[PDB]
Amino acid sequence: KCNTATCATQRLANFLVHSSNNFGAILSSTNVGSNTY
Repeated sequence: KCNTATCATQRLANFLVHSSNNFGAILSSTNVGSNTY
């Protein structure tokens, strides 16, 4: 794993590259057992 601006950004890029595993799967929060808390 990485957490630097040079790498986490790449991880970010992979989060939004297709997003097929994240795209309001995690971020929407309303869909994770309704937890926007």
